[PDB]
Amino acid sequence: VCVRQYDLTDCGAACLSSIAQYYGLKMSLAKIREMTGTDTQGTNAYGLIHAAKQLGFSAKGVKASKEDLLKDFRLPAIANVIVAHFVVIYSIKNRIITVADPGKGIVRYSMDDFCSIWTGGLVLLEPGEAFQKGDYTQNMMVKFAGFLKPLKKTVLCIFLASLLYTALGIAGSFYIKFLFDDLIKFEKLNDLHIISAGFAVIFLLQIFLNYYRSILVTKLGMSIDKSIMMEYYSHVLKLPMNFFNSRKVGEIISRFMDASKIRQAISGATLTIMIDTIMAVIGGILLYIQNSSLFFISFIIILLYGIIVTVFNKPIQNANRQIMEDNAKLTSALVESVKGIETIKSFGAEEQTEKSTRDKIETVMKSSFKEGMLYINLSSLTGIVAGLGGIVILWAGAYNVIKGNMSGGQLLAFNALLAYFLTPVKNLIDLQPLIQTAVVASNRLGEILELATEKELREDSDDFVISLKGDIEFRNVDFRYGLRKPVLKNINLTIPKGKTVAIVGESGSGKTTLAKLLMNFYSPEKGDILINGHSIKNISLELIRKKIAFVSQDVFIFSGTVKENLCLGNENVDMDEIIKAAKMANAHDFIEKLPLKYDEGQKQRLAIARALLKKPDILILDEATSNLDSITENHIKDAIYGLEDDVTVIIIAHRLSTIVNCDKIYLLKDGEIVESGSHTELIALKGCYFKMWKQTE
Amino acid sequence: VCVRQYDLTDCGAACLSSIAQYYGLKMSLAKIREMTGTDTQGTNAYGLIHAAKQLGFSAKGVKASKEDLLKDFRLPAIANVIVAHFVVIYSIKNRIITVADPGKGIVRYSMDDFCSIWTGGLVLLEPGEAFQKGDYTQNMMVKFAGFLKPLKKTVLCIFLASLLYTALGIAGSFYIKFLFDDLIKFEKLNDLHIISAGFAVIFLLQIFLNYYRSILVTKLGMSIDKSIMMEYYSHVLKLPMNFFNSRKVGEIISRFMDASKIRQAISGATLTIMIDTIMAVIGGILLYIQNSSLFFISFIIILLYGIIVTVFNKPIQNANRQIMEDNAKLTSALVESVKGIETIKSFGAEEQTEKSTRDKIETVMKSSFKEGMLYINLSSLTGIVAGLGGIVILWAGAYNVIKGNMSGGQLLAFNALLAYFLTPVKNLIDLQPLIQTAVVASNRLGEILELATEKELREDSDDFVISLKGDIEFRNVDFRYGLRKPVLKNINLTIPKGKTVAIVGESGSGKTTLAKLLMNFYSPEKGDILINGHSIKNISLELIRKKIAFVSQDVFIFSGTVKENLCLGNENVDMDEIIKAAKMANAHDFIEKLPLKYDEGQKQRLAIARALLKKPDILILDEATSNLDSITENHIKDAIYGLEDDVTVIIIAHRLSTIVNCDKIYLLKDGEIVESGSHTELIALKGCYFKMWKQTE
Ligand SMILES: Nc1ncnc2c1ncn2[C@@H]1O[C@H](COP(=O)(O)OP(=O)(O)O)[C@@H](O)[C@H]1O
Ligand SMILES: Nc1ncnc2c1ncn2[C@@H]1O[C@H](COP(=O)(O)OP(=O)(O)O)[C@@H](O)[C@H]1O
Ligand SMILES: [Mg+2]
Ligand SMILES: [Mg+2]
Repeated sequence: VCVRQYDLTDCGAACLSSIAQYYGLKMSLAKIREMTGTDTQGTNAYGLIHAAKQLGFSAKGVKASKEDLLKDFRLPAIANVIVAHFVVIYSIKNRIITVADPGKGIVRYSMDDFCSIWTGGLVLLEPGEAFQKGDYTQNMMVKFAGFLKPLKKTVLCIFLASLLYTALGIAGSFYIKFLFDDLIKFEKLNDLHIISAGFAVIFLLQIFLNYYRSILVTKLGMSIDKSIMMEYYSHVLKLPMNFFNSRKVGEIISRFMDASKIRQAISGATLTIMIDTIMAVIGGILLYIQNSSLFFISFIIILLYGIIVTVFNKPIQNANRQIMEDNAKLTSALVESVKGIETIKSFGAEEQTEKSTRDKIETVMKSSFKEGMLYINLSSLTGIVAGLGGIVILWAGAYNVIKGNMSGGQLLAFNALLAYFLTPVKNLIDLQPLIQTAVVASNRLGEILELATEKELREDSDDFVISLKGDIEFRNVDFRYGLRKPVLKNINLTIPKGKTVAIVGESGSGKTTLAKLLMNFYSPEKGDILINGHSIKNISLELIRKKIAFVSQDVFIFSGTVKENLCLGNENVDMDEIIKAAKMANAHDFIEKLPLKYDEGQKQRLAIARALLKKPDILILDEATSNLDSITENHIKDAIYGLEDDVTVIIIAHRLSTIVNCDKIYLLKDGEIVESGSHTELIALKGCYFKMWKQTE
Repeated sequence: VCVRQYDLTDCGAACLSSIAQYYGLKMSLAKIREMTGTDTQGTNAYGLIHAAKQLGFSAKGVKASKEDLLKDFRLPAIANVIVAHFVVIYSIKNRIITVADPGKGIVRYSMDDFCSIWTGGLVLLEPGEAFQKGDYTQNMMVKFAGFLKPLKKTVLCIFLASLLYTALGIAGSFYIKFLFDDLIKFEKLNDLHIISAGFAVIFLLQIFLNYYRSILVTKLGMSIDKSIMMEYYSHVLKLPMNFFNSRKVGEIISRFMDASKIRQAISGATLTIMIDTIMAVIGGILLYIQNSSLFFISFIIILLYGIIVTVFNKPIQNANRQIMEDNAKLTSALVESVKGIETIKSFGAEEQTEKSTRDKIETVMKSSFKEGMLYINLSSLTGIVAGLGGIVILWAGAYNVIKGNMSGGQLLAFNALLAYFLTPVKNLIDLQPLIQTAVVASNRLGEILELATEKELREDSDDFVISLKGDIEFRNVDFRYGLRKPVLKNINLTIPKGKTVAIVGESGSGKTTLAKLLMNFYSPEKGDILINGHSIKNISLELIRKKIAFVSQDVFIFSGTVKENLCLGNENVDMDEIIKAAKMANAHDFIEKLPLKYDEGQKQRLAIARALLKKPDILILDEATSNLDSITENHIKDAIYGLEDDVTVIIIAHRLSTIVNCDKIYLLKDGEIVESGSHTELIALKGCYFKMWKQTE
């Protein structure tokens, strides 16, 4: 078993899923990727072992060389290679090895190239006692096909239109039979004109029916695609924060074209399967009515066509993958050569780059020629089959007319019905490329939809609490981004109400993450956060996001009106508080100076303006005031100092001299606090804080 | 004139070129884009007026109002607009205006909407006395077709194959005529078998010829594509430095897809025009031999098909452009929403973003349904034409058979030849959305090809200058990045030969820019650079880059072997030189530790190792020792202090305390040196240097 990887960072998750499927436990790849703690850089070593231990495998890690591979080990094992890429071995045969990488699939390698590419790192697994076999996944194609239930009247008006269109086409095919058998032979003119007019009318009706059906199909496809995309986006916006920072932007954006492929499947394949099977049944019945031998020839033709189509469909996909890889490599080389043009030019080495790029463009050409050869061979074989079958059908029809089994224009009518019967069947046959990528996209999109949401991850919510008014107590708290190095170790503190507090430290100390946990982004793996005697996990999640304002060092303004920006989370406000906050946060003058009306420093002041407009109980500013001018600095200082309604205010800063006038100062050096107290006490109490104060002046 | 913009940042150049073409002066768009001084941020009014004045126009800039638009003045003018875009107005008629924008084309606007979008800035253009007209452009389709001149045996080996394929198909299309006219009527069996076998053999020969022709066509296309892309890349890697920093990477990479489109034009259109012309001439002659009225009916059918194809081809292109724009807007919205999820989650506004995304998705769906309706109308009209024409042809053939003008199977033979004649003409008609998208791509790719490179812009080389050792003189020099504000104003320096020099200053002063001018990158418009008594512009450019080493503020390392990255310029280097270069800048221990032996701090030390491997006359390094620790700092400092062979060394730093022991220290404060001298001499003379030293300690 070799499960194809969906992205470029889930190689280890794919390998672990393959091992689990081999051992009889099939589960969603998204759940495994979340369990391995995979980040944008991938799971280095520890994620696979931890996830296997959680799943019941007796995981272990060992560094082995070519000598260890000779003796023995368990057949399912993950081997680290350097081509964020892991490869799983399966067996050791006579001087050959087999590997099923997510990138390519089940392939075979020799020992020498293996040790050339396989890094000594090795992971061994073995199922434990708690390894109950099961199938913890759902057929996603059925789930997305369930979207057709509301659209059960547009589908019906499409099936009936298809039935009537095919009936009209079959009825109109017999024009050539009526021409030669009765009209031409007996020299009828008025009947000729009447019958020709009738068949023209039939064809016009056919065209109008096709127009109606195409309009309905387009509308249904658009509706289904929009529904799937909106569902995916609405579920994405609800996912926890550990889902976003562990994935790239493109990793989340690709699911829109995945949904487009899903629509291409459901709108097209589901309808055309029934349409083509019923039309093919009608066509085969009619062909058998006309003549049995010619129908058998047609059946042989279509069987050969299908066999050839699939047989050449597989390597065409392989060659397309190869040419895509080569084109990606060439584009990367071009990017590297263009974005570093300065050093290339200031060496006289332009001639070398031309040869280096030619050696890759030639590789791209030689990899495209393989796909061209496959396409040419497939087209030649299909053309041979179709043309020779048509010629043989004409031959057999002529022979049968000679023997008087049929009569003249019956052969031409059979040719028309042959086209009308072979086109639907070949359209049904050449659907495997569409349905395969459709299933791939459906699984890829439905993996995310099974992820737990923020609201349901909460254990419970309190009712009688209305505000976060209470001392902020921090017991022994531990936090680590995924399975990486720890950041929070033994941080213990107490923030009183209504008193401004400044936390100061250097870059990388773990202050922004502390603010993150302060407002329920991520969770502390150890300890608890107490507010007014109540834990942060036992209160309403939406309440925390409503009574806590947060302004970071990377603030931004969305591409929209300023009124929306200042009321991003609030929908019912009046302009009085908006104007007050604009004056309060030193932003009304900026907007008035700006053209029009209320319809990096500017972005920052807008950020504190909206944060204060939120009117919270806790107001957090991490690296915000340092990007303003001195006049704005002191204005913001005295403005945030004179805040009513007993609002707790926290400023995290990297410059000591910027903020001086708080009641209590916290300092964090290496994932922990060393000193805590007022600036007057901090100067008297000799410590690291005094050293940084001296070095900063 | 509304010539399309080939880049997203060259709108102003496009309007200027449109004005010039409307006034009778046509020239390449790349020449105007480099002439206007267009940058990555786009052009402004000053660039437009400067370029127009240099071209001979009496350009001017003025700010107008709504009432000014009502007044009569020079109608052809460029009007600024913020969506910062540029649109040229052509006429202001009675309560209506006419404009032409490169983004869309030529459109009309209303006074209210224009005044809402049009910025007050306005540029007026008028030809001067010396405005001799000209056409400084080449028909670049012919130049790219000239790539077929050496490959003329393959073309002659494809035309003959096409002729033989045509003859075989035409001969084999008479099988149905032979069946019904004589064979079926007279009840011949052995003759039937023989004739059918002969026609099957003819068809097999046709298939083999098609296979051979396809192979040849694929090979020809691959060769043409490779040659064109190689020529374009080799020309690009020679252009001056101002070309790369005035463009985006994608704006230089998309030319490869442009070359692919060019190949699709040359390989497909040029061959198929002749092939289908001969095929259609023969088919039409044969049809006229069979019957005249049916041939006229076929001609009318193909005329209707062509008319419909063009008439619906234009708005299909318009709708495709609109839907592409809507998709770009939607994906930008998704990216900006998903890369700023922190504030969205900590504001409670998950629902609002869903509403905005759904609105944009609905807009995209509507813009896609427009094109769907266009396609459906085109397909329905084409199907009506084809089917009704086939029915009419059958009707007319039956009537002719009744009237004794033709006979039976001749009508079926006419149908076969009718297909064989209509398919080529209806495939040549479908060539319209190939030539347009090929000519635009050819112009876009080939405007670059005529840009003058570094070598031709050089004034004159020298013969007796072999070494750059000597005094470096910087007379009063001016330097502006294109047409922006000046940076280099009055920098006059004297660097003694073989003496280490340190240059210090603030960020954005122009230290790296000065280093760039030193290596002949760009050119000072006023002033000169003197090397040991000789101007820099009088030396061969290959000599300067071969004798000056650069260590930039951000060295990049191209993927590959470290031996190749150290021998980037010279391909003939011994091992011991590499060893001593690695030992020259603390590189041997790091490289020997890596896998095998020789195949940010590490990369930058690698860059310095390469720099001393260049064994130059002048060695310039900026921000080269900052990332290394104090041990490596002092080691490299003592290593570079005691250099031999009279090597001039310039070290540019922003930290004053990093470098102390250079002979002379230069300070860059604001486009001017405030003092020059040794460390001890400059501190005694109170000034800027002492102030910054005291403020940094
Ligand atoms: N998305 C992430 N993935 C992995 N590690 C992270 C991520 N974000 C932050 N970290 C790590 O956690 C630490 C958090 O420190 P931070 O709070 O940013 O310090 P400061 O507040 O002084 O900037 C950083 O040192 C960083 O290495
Ligand atoms: N590649 C470039 N293209 C155009 N302008 C530039 C470029 N690099 C720098 N500049 C401009 O030149 C000025 C001087 O920058 P400089 O002192 O060279 O920066 P640094 O020393 O950090 O390289 C800057 O204000 C900047 O706007
Ligand atoms: Mg931070
Ligand atoms: Mg610099």
